[PDB]
Amino acid sequence: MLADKESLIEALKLALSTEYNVKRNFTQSVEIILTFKGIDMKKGDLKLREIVPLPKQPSKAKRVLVVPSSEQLEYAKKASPKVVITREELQKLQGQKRPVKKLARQNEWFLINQESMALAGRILGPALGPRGKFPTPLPNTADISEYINRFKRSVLVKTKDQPQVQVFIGTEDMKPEDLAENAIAVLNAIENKAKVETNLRNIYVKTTMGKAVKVKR
RNA sequence: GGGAUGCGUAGGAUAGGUGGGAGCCGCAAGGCGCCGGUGAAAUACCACCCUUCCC
Ligand SMILES: [Mg+2]
Ligand SMILES: [Mg+2]
Ligand SMILES: [Mg+2]
Repeated sequence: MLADKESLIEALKLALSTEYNVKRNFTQSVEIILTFKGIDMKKGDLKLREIVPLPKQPSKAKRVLVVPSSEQLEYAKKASPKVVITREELQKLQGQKRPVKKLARQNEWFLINQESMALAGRILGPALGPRGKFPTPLPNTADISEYINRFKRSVLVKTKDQPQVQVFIGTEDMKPEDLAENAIAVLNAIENKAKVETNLRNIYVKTTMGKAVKVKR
Protein backbone atom coordinates (compact mmCIF):
# COMPACT_ATOMS: atom_id res chain seq x y z
CA MET A 1 0.00 0.00 0.00
CA LEU A 2 1.15 3.54 -0.80
CA ALA A 3 -1.85 5.20 0.81
CA ASP A 4 -5.21 4.32 2.38
CA LYS A 5 -8.82 5.23 1.54
CA GLU A 6 -8.96 7.43 4.63
CA SER A 7 -5.87 9.57 4.01
CA LEU A 8 -6.79 9.86 0.32
CA ILE A 9 -10.37 10.86 1.11
CA GLU A 10 -8.92 13.36 3.57
CA ALA A 11 -6.66 14.94 0.95
CA LEU A 12 -9.19 14.77 -1.89
CA LYS A 13 -11.93 16.37 0.18
CA LEU A 14 -9.45 19.13 0.95
CA ALA A 15 -8.34 19.47 -2.69
CA LEU A 16 -11.96 19.95 -3.73
CA SER A 17 -12.68 22.46 -0.95
CA THR A 18 -13.08 26.04 -2.19
CA GLU A 19 -10.08 26.70 0.03
CA TYR A 20 -7.69 24.81 -2.25
CA ASN A 21 -9.93 24.80 -5.32
CA VAL A 22 -11.48 27.99 -6.70
CA LYS A 23 -14.44 27.58 -9.06
CA ARG A 24 -13.85 27.53 -12.83
CA ASN A 25 -15.97 27.81 -15.99
CA PHE A 26 -15.89 24.06 -16.57
CA THR A 27 -15.95 20.88 -14.56
CA GLN A 28 -12.32 20.31 -13.67
CA SER A 29 -10.63 16.96 -13.37
CA VAL A 30 -8.80 15.52 -10.39
CA GLU A 31 -5.20 14.31 -10.56
CA ILE A 32 -3.01 11.95 -8.59
CA ILE A 33 0.71 12.79 -8.56
CA LEU A 34 3.28 10.41 -7.09
CA THR A 35 6.95 11.40 -6.83
CA PHE A 36 9.83 9.03 -6.07
CA LYS A 37 13.32 9.11 -4.55
CA GLY A 38 16.39 6.98 -5.15
CA ILE A 39 14.86 5.21 -8.12
CA ASP A 40 17.16 3.90 -10.88
CA MET A 41 15.51 4.43 -14.27
CA LYS A 42 18.06 2.44 -16.30
CA LYS A 43 17.42 -0.48 -13.94
CA GLY A 44 13.67 -0.76 -14.46
CA ASP A 45 13.00 0.35 -10.88
CA LEU A 46 9.91 2.35 -11.81
CA LYS A 47 9.16 1.35 -15.41
CA LEU A 48 5.39 1.66 -15.83
CA ARG A 49 2.82 1.50 -18.63
CA GLU A 50 -0.33 0.09 -17.04
CA ILE A 51 -3.82 0.37 -18.46
CA VAL A 52 -6.15 1.06 -15.53
CA PRO A 53 -9.96 0.94 -15.83
CA LEU A 54 -11.39 3.37 -13.26
CA PRO A 55 -13.78 1.73 -10.72
CA LYS A 56 -15.93 4.85 -10.42
CA GLN A 57 -16.94 6.35 -13.77
CA PRO A 58 -16.15 10.06 -14.29
CA SER A 59 -18.51 12.56 -15.92
CA LYS A 60 -15.82 13.08 -18.55
CA ALA A 61 -15.10 10.25 -21.00
CA LYS A 62 -11.55 9.47 -22.10
CA ARG A 63 -11.11 10.02 -25.85
CA VAL A 64 -11.00 6.72 -27.70
CA LEU A 65 -10.17 6.18 -31.32
CA VAL A 66 -11.40 2.97 -32.87
CA VAL A 67 -10.55 1.22 -36.11
CA PRO A 68 -13.09 -1.62 -36.31
CA SER A 69 -14.18 -3.90 -39.11
CA SER A 70 -17.28 -3.79 -41.29
CA GLU A 71 -18.88 -6.16 -38.76
CA GLN A 72 -17.88 -4.13 -35.69
CA LEU A 73 -18.49 -0.76 -37.37
CA GLU A 74 -22.02 -0.28 -36.04
CA TYR A 75 -21.22 -1.63 -32.56
CA ALA A 76 -18.23 0.70 -32.48
CA LYS A 77 -20.44 3.67 -33.33
CA LYS A 78 -22.79 2.71 -30.48
CA ALA A 79 -20.04 3.04 -27.86
CA SER A 80 -19.84 6.62 -29.16
CA PRO A 81 -15.98 6.84 -29.13
CA LYS A 82 -14.09 10.08 -29.75
CA VAL A 83 -13.71 9.02 -33.37
CA VAL A 84 -14.29 6.01 -35.60
CA ILE A 85 -11.90 5.36 -38.49
CA THR A 86 -12.86 2.62 -40.95
CA ARG A 87 -10.04 0.51 -42.41
CA GLU A 88 -10.49 2.35 -45.72
CA GLU A 89 -10.20 5.75 -44.06
CA LEU A 90 -7.05 4.60 -42.27
CA GLN A 91 -5.26 3.65 -45.49
CA LYS A 92 -6.01 7.11 -46.90
CA LEU A 93 -4.26 8.63 -43.88
CA GLN A 94 -0.94 7.14 -44.90
CA GLY A 95 1.40 10.00 -45.67
CA GLN A 96 -0.85 12.70 -44.20
CA LYS A 97 1.33 14.07 -41.39
CA ARG A 98 -1.19 16.59 -40.03
CA PRO A 99 -4.37 14.50 -39.67
CA VAL A 100 -2.43 11.57 -38.16
CA LYS A 101 -0.58 13.77 -35.66
CA LYS A 102 -3.89 15.39 -34.72
CA LEU A 103 -5.47 11.98 -34.07
CA ALA A 104 -2.43 10.89 -32.07
CA ARG A 105 -2.56 14.02 -29.95
CA GLN A 106 -6.27 14.42 -29.28
CA ASN A 107 -7.01 10.78 -28.38
CA GLU A 108 -5.96 8.71 -25.36
CA TRP A 109 -6.60 5.18 -26.68
CA PHE A 110 -6.32 3.58 -30.07
CA LEU A 111 -8.27 0.36 -30.53
CA ILE A 112 -7.45 -1.47 -33.74
CA ASN A 113 -9.01 -4.59 -35.22
CA GLN A 114 -6.49 -7.41 -35.57
CA GLU A 115 -6.76 -7.16 -39.35
CA SER A 116 -5.53 -3.57 -39.36
CA MET A 117 -2.83 -4.06 -36.75
CA ALA A 118 -0.02 -3.72 -39.29
CA LEU A 119 -1.66 -0.84 -41.14
CA ALA A 120 -2.28 1.03 -37.87
CA GLY A 121 1.26 0.56 -36.61
CA ARG A 122 2.76 2.05 -39.77
CA ILE A 123 0.31 4.92 -40.14
CA LEU A 124 -0.45 5.80 -36.50
CA GLY A 125 2.52 4.20 -34.77
CA PRO A 126 5.17 6.85 -35.59
CA ALA A 127 2.82 9.47 -34.13
CA LEU A 128 1.78 7.50 -31.03
CA GLY A 129 5.26 6.40 -29.96
CA PRO A 130 6.78 9.80 -29.12
CA ARG A 131 3.55 10.87 -27.40
CA GLY A 132 3.80 8.02 -24.90
CA LYS A 133 0.78 6.42 -26.55
CA PHE A 134 0.31 3.13 -28.38
CA PRO A 135 -2.33 1.06 -30.17
CA THR A 136 -4.19 -1.76 -28.40
CA PRO A 137 -6.03 -4.59 -30.19
CA LEU A 138 -9.81 -4.91 -30.24
CA PRO A 139 -11.34 -8.33 -29.59
CA ASN A 140 -12.31 -10.36 -32.67
CA THR A 141 -15.99 -10.51 -31.67
CA ALA A 142 -18.53 -8.17 -33.29
CA ASP A 143 -20.06 -6.30 -30.36
CA ILE A 144 -17.16 -4.17 -29.14
CA SER A 145 -19.39 -1.61 -27.40
CA GLU A 146 -18.32 -2.69 -23.94
CA TYR A 147 -14.60 -2.90 -24.74
CA ILE A 148 -14.75 0.68 -26.02
CA ASN A 149 -16.74 1.80 -22.98
CA ARG A 150 -14.08 0.21 -20.79
CA PHE A 151 -11.37 2.34 -22.40
CA LYS A 152 -13.60 5.41 -22.32
CA ARG A 153 -13.01 5.25 -18.57
CA SER A 154 -9.45 3.90 -18.46
CA VAL A 155 -6.36 5.91 -17.59
CA LEU A 156 -2.74 5.27 -18.51
CA VAL A 157 -0.32 4.90 -15.62
CA LYS A 158 3.09 5.26 -17.25
CA THR A 159 6.57 6.60 -16.62
CA LYS A 160 9.06 7.79 -19.22
CA ASP A 161 12.24 9.31 -17.80
CA GLN A 162 11.17 11.01 -14.59
CA PRO A 163 10.73 9.49 -11.11
CA GLN A 164 7.03 10.37 -11.00
CA VAL A 165 3.54 9.17 -11.86
CA GLN A 166 0.86 11.59 -13.04
CA VAL A 167 -2.64 10.31 -13.64
CA PHE A 168 -6.18 11.42 -14.23
CA ILE A 169 -8.29 10.20 -11.34
CA GLY A 170 -11.75 11.51 -12.27
CA THR A 171 -13.76 14.74 -12.23
CA GLU A 172 -14.32 17.25 -9.42
CA ASP A 173 -18.07 16.70 -9.30
CA MET A 174 -17.52 13.20 -7.92
CA LYS A 175 -17.64 12.08 -4.28
CA PRO A 176 -14.26 12.03 -2.50
CA GLU A 177 -14.97 8.39 -1.64
CA ASP A 178 -15.16 7.50 -5.35
CA LEU A 179 -12.13 9.54 -6.37
CA ALA A 180 -10.34 7.87 -3.50
CA GLU A 181 -11.30 4.50 -4.92
CA ASN A 182 -9.94 5.28 -8.38
CA ALA A 183 -6.85 6.58 -6.65
CA ILE A 184 -6.62 3.11 -5.07
CA ALA A 185 -6.88 1.46 -8.49
CA VAL A 186 -4.05 3.60 -9.86
CA LEU A 187 -2.05 2.94 -6.69
CA ASN A 188 -2.70 -0.81 -6.89
CA ALA A 189 -1.47 -0.82 -10.50
CA ILE A 190 1.82 0.77 -9.44
CA GLU A 191 2.51 -1.65 -6.56
CA ASN A 192 1.54 -4.59 -8.74
CA LYS A 193 4.34 -3.77 -11.17
CA ALA A 194 7.02 -2.57 -8.75
CA LYS A 195 7.73 -2.39 -5.02
CA VAL A 196 8.42 1.32 -4.61
CA GLU A 197 6.87 1.99 -1.20
CA THR A 198 10.25 3.11 0.18
CA ASN A 199 11.05 5.29 -2.84
CA LEU A 200 7.74 7.09 -2.44
CA ARG A 201 8.31 10.74 -1.55
CA ASN A 202 4.84 12.24 -1.79
CA ILE A 203 1.42 11.90 -3.27
CA TYR A 204 -0.46 15.00 -4.34
CA VAL A 205 -4.04 15.32 -5.47
CA LYS A 206 -5.69 18.31 -7.10
CA THR A 207 -8.19 19.72 -9.48
CA THR A 208 -7.17 20.74 -12.93
CA MET A 209 -6.40 24.25 -11.68
CA GLY A 210 -6.49 23.96 -7.90
CA LYS A 211 -3.63 23.84 -5.41
CA ALA A 212 -1.88 20.49 -4.93
CA VAL A 213 -2.66 18.75 -1.65
CA LYS A 214 -0.21 16.28 -0.12
CA VAL A 215 -1.67 13.03 1.19
CA LYS A 216 -0.67 12.32 4.81
CA ARG A 217 1.08 9.12 5.82
C1' G B 1 13.08 25.83 0.05
C1' G B 2 12.66 31.20 -2.56
C1' G B 3 14.29 34.02 -7.30
C1' A B 4 16.56 33.12 -11.87
C1' U B 5 17.97 29.83 -15.91
C1' G B 6 17.34 26.00 -20.66
C1' C B 7 18.55 29.50 -28.46
C1' G B 8 19.59 22.70 -34.57
C1' U B 9 15.81 22.93 -38.22
C1' A B 10 10.20 24.04 -38.96
C1' G B 11 7.07 26.74 -35.92
C1' G B 12 5.16 35.00 -36.01
C1' A B 13 9.23 32.62 -31.45
C1' U B 14 15.45 30.70 -26.79
C1' A B 15 9.89 23.95 -27.18
C1' G B 16 14.50 21.15 -20.58
C1' G B 17 10.22 17.66 -19.56
C1' U B 18 5.76 15.36 -18.05
C1' G B 19 0.34 15.06 -16.13
C1' G B 20 -4.26 17.90 -15.86
C1' G B 21 -6.40 21.13 -19.50
C1' A B 22 -10.82 24.40 -22.64
C1' G B 23 -10.39 27.77 -21.05
C1' C B 24 -7.27 31.77 -18.09
C1' C B 25 -6.58 37.29 -16.25
C1' G B 26 -9.99 41.48 -16.49
C1' C B 27 -15.83 45.58 -14.53
C1' A B 28 -14.73 46.05 -19.42
C1' A B 29 -11.69 46.94 -23.38
C1' G B 30 -8.18 43.90 -24.33
C1' G B 31 -4.40 40.18 -23.73
C1' C B 32 -3.41 34.91 -23.63
C1' G B 33 -4.91 29.75 -24.97
C1' C B 34 -7.89 26.18 -27.55
C1' C B 35 -8.96 25.96 -32.71
C1' G B 36 -6.07 26.45 -37.19
C1' G B 37 -0.67 25.40 -38.09
C1' U B 38 4.69 23.73 -37.69
C1' G B 39 7.23 19.97 -35.55
C1' A B 40 10.14 14.34 -33.00
C1' A B 41 7.42 17.04 -29.23
C1' A B 42 2.94 22.41 -28.24
C1' U B 43 2.74 26.43 -25.79
C1' A B 44 -2.79 29.55 -21.86
C1' C B 45 -3.92 28.16 -16.98
C1' C B 46 -2.82 24.44 -12.68
C1' A B 47 0.89 21.18 -11.00
C1' C B 48 4.92 17.78 -10.56
C1' C B 49 10.05 16.17 -12.30
C1' C B 50 14.86 18.33 -14.19
C1' U B 51 19.78 21.61 -15.90
C1' U B 52 22.70 25.77 -14.49
C1' C B 53 23.13 30.21 -11.32
C1' C B 54 22.04 33.08 -6.98
C1' C B 55 20.32 33.22 -1.36
MG1 LIG C 1 14.87 22.84 -29.61
MG1 LIG D 1 -0.96 17.08 -23.03
MG1 LIG E 1 5.97 24.13 -20.28
